[PDB]
Amino acid sequence: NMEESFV
Amino acid sequence: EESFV
Amino acid sequence: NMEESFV
Amino acid sequence: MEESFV
Amino acid sequence: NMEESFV
Amino acid sequence: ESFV
Amino acid sequence: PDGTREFLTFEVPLNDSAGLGVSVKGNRSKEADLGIFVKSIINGGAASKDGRLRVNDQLIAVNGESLLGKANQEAMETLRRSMSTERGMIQLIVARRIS
Amino acid sequence: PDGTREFLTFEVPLAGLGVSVKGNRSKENHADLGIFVKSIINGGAASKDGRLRVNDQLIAVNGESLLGKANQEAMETLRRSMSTGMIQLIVARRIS
Amino acid sequence: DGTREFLTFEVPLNSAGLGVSVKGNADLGIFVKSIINGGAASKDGRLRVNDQLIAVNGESLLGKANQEAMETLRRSMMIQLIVARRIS
Amino acid sequence: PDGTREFLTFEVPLNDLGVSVKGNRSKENHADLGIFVKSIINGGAASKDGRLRVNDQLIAVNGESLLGKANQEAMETLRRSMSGMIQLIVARRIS
Amino acid sequence: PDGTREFLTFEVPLNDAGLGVSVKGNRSKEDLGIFVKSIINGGAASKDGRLRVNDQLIAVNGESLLGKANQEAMETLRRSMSTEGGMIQLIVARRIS
Amino acid sequence: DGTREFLTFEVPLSAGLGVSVKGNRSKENHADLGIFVKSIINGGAASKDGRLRVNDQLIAVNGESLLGKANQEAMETLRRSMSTMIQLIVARRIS
Repeated sequence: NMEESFV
Repeated sequence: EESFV
Repeated sequence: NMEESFV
Repeated sequence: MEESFV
Repeated sequence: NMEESFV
Repeated sequence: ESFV
Repeated sequence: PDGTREFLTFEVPLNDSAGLGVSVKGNRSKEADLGIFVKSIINGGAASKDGRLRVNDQLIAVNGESLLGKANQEAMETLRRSMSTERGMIQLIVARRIS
Repeated sequence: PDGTREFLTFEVPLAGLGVSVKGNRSKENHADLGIFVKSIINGGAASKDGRLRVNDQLIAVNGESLLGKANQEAMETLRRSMSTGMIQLIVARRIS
Repeated sequence: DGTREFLTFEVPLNSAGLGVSVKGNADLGIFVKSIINGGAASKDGRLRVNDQLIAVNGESLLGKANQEAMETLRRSMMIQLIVARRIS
Repeated sequence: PDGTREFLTFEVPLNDLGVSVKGNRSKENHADLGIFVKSIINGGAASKDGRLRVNDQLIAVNGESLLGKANQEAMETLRRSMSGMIQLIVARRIS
Repeated sequence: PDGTREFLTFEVPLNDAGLGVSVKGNRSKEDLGIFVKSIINGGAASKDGRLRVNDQLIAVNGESLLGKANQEAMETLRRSMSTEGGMIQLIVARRIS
Repeated sequence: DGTREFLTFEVPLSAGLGVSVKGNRSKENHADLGIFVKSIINGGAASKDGRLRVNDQLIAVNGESLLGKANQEAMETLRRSMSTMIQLIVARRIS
């Protein structure tokens, strides 16, 4: 599944 | 104690 | 006694 | 009766 | 300032 | 302010 | 005390020993000493003639001498002591319910 | 005069308080009654403040009681407490 | 802070304290700042914010400074309170 | 009345469950306590997976809490939430 | 303290007035939750023994205190305690030793 | 498949967390597992704070649960909750 970087 | 005065 | 089996 | 001002 | 209670 |  | 109370003060005159002419009782927590309270006012007594003192008034002070920090026994003593005059007049402070 | 009295307290800002006070005595009964406001000087601190009234009994000044004392001692205590711009009064005032 | 009248009432306990915060105040006195809900004072209902504490079980404060008065109060902890409360 | 519990979560796979659960109630305090694992049927999905234990309290199933509810409603919610893999939240005694 | 906490639950019996604890909101700089400040000796919580000072109250009989602010959370707590006018399910968060 | 316990901590606020998170799915059971910390970016808020750890499952943010939903929705909820100090609830292995 997707990965999201949360900067 | 119930007293006169 | 309220039982709930799932088999 | 020693009236004073204060 | 404060915030306190008894329960 | 102090508690008592 | 028994309710919320207010402080009142008045002078009571005396005669040739008789005292105030009242019975007082120490009051205590059923479940701490609460103070000295007027239980009854004897008709013809100094307090009766004067008319201001009432049943259930808490005695707070006598000629300026507080009864408050004391225990019922000591307070009672202090009160009796404060009565003699070797004419005469006691300045009372009482606490009386307003609600 | 003494009648039956209740206790009130107020702070008076600040010549002094601007009042005359007098001891009261019962001739018969040989008894000092206390220190009472006799008059309030118009324009004085007490006058401006408006709460103090004639025939109020002075009971305490900045926490120094005047009760238990005799009129002379009480008067002294009062003057002493005034020498050392806010005076905390406790007065006794008639309700009957 | 206007004209005040003196009131006295007994506050029951049980354990927990009175359940109030008090604040000082030229030095004036000790005043109820807040009454902690559920506390002994709260249950009893008679003590109010801005009441000045005048005496506790017969121990006057008043004559004292805020520091000493606060001390005396803590030391003195059913409580007999004398408070001064505004009417005007 | 006795017991402190900690909250744990794990996923249990299915043959894409084998467990009995019971309500607990306190006689004297007239109170439902929750749904608790009574037994784990050997060979069941739960048994194969190995993480669920008897006396675990069921707290949530695929995100659906059982908590504010009564034993009856909670049981319902649980069965409903069974319609691949079940995400359990349990409360397990540590003391 | 700003450290790591785990969630525990236990049931506390009543009717021996209440739990017998004081609780305080915590805030920092810019808040943090409701925490047990003290436990009144002889209180229901004291007798039971499991609740501790500095425990964060997370939920009461299933009513969460999370997501709320200290004011609202405190309210929710008092509301949830007016059971009578005898058993509270607490969820607390306690720091890991 | 492992057993996890729930932990909570506050992380102060790169006015974001400074983490990458990834959804996990089970191939064989056709099932979303949750959102998990993949990396914690050095210098980030999370890094400075030190408490969040790789492979922690994100369970809730300021009280907003991420559980009862799919990886897509959960990820959304997380991003949403950061746009508007973060209180994290995570699930961390004991296994």
